[PDB]
Amino acid sequence: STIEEQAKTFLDKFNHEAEDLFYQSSLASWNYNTNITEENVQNMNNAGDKWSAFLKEQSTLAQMYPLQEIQNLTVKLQLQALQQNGSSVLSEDKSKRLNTILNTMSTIYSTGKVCNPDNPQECLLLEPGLNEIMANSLDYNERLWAWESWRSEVGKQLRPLYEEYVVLKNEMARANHYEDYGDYWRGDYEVNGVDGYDYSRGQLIEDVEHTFEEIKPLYEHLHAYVRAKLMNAYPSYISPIGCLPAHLLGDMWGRFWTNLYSLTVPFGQKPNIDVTDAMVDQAWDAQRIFKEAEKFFVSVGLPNMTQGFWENSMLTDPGNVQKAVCHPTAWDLGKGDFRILMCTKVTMDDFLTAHHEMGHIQYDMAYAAQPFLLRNGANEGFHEAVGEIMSLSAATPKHLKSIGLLSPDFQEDNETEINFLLKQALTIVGTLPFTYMLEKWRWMVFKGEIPKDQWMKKWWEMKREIVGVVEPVPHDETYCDPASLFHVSNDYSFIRYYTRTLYQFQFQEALCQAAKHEGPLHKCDISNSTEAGQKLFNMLRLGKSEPWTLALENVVGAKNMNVRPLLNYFEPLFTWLKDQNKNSFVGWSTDWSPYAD
Amino acid sequence: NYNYKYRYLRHGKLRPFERDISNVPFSPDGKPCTPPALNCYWPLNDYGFYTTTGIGYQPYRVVVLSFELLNAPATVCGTDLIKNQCVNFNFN
Repeated sequence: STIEEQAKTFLDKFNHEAEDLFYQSSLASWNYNTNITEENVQNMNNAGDKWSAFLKEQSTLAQMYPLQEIQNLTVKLQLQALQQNGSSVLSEDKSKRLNTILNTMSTIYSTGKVCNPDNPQECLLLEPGLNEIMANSLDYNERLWAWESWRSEVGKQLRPLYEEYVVLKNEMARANHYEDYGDYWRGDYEVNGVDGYDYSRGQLIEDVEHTFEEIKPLYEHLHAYVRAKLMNAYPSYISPIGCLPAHLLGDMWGRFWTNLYSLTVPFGQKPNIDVTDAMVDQAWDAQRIFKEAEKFFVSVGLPNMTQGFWENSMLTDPGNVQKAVCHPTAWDLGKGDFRILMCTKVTMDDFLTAHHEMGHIQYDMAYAAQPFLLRNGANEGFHEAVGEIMSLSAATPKHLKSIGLLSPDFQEDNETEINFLLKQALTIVGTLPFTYMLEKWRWMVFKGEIPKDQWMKKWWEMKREIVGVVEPVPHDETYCDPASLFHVSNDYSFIRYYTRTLYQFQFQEALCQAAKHEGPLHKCDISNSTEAGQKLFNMLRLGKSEPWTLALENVVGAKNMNVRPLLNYFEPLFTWLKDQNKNSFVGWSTDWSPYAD
Repeated sequence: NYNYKYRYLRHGKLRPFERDISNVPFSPDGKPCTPPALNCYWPLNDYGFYTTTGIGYQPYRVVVLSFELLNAPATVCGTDLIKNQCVNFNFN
């Protein structure tokens, strides 16, 4: 009949053929990342190559239809996904060269190890070993050695690959009618044809800088506080007015700073909200942790998973006989087959991670009615946000107080209140200028605002100015520690965690409005209050058929990111920070350096 | 087990008890095709049963117990013995 109906007919042919193929592809990926065998690595991408040729095949077969003749937004947004030309639109030499550069970076970022300069037998890779030395070790030389050697073995090899990668990938993104590959990120946030809920691409840089300008004083006070407590931790190693060295920040770069909390604790003589030891001492296994998380998901109004989850998922690490990756990943294999792969230990971090990935699967089960490429987030930034909602609500003292942990005659006084505030605040506050700086850096490098012979120089100057982080030993352009970062070398964005961090507390204040919580946000447990889970479900199931501005306005009432709810979560803690930073310098200085002192 | 296929392309609904067997190349206004022609694909596809999947994607066998009413004498219709009591009958 009309072109709209045969667009629907052909697109339904596409999804109904695509579903079994994507199901076999995701099964290939599951049976690879649950038992690493050579049959699994060969058959993993074979059902992936079968799928990737199918998609560019049907992309070529769908573009012949008229894009600007379809009235329905719902199937024109289907056409926007299939008429996305992808990364195969180049010269066939440079497309495979870009794919091989990405794979070479992915190999040498993960296979790389550090070695003792006098002993070529003590060699250590990233996870474990270096994520354990960089977090809780107290030796200055050992943290600096692991820190610098992780940059000195692989980042020197990762620099020419990223050097070619930026030009090849921005050539692809310009071929796809974008400014750069950062603009390719922002084009996912772009929505078209909705008349009021739409999105321009420069708004992301605009609005990230908008909220960042008021993260700057909050982050400034908390950075001054954790600088003073690292002065309590590391004598004669950190200047009080200056920045912080990146080998003392808990992680390899400066992204997560929650590991500082054990040495940046406010009140060292109060019972900690972290109930990991209470989870071990009350004798839980992996199954009881996931059942308790499922109990909270029932408490907020959300159902259980499919039977395939509790039937087939790897809820426990099998060990040496069956090796498996131990990243907690929410697997969405298609055909309603929903799993979580996690080498589960008995930890409140693992309990909140059970909440996190079960919230990811909950997001998936909400969009289970959507068609195929619509079965994703509205943006890339609400998937991790919805995952983090149940972890933020399931970390409160009221929550763990009546879980069975954290004895229920516990005082909600301001001491342990500001303790739990500052524990979550090291995370939330340390992740924002690193994400701002990293995405601004990649927008600079992908657009071309940093010249390619000054990546590492402007990198650490942005760490010193924006993040307030010095490098302890100097860095020429032989390195590329951004290419020695995880989310950069493997062709991914990172601004979804920035948007996550804002819209998280937005959604949390909106759900605690639904929960009818009265004080500040941290005491709010949304368990037994189905209004919060229902208000989450008001946005949880629409997906990409409507814009993420619409799903954001359904819950918190806006079309844009905002610095207010995070600051309202930190505001009594901000009064506490003002109470604490009177005896330290408020700020950071880019002229300090632990190699130039 | 993809071997139970569903017919999903036909012009219009099925009639009372219509048993559609004929497999024709389908285009949404007739127009005799042969695949892989444009808007010319099959009216049949595979279910996609694996036991690993969700509950509604598991294979269920359905009998329809179809009623047609009294077009011939009684075909299917449907009281233990009592002893030493004044009972009523209807034997064979």
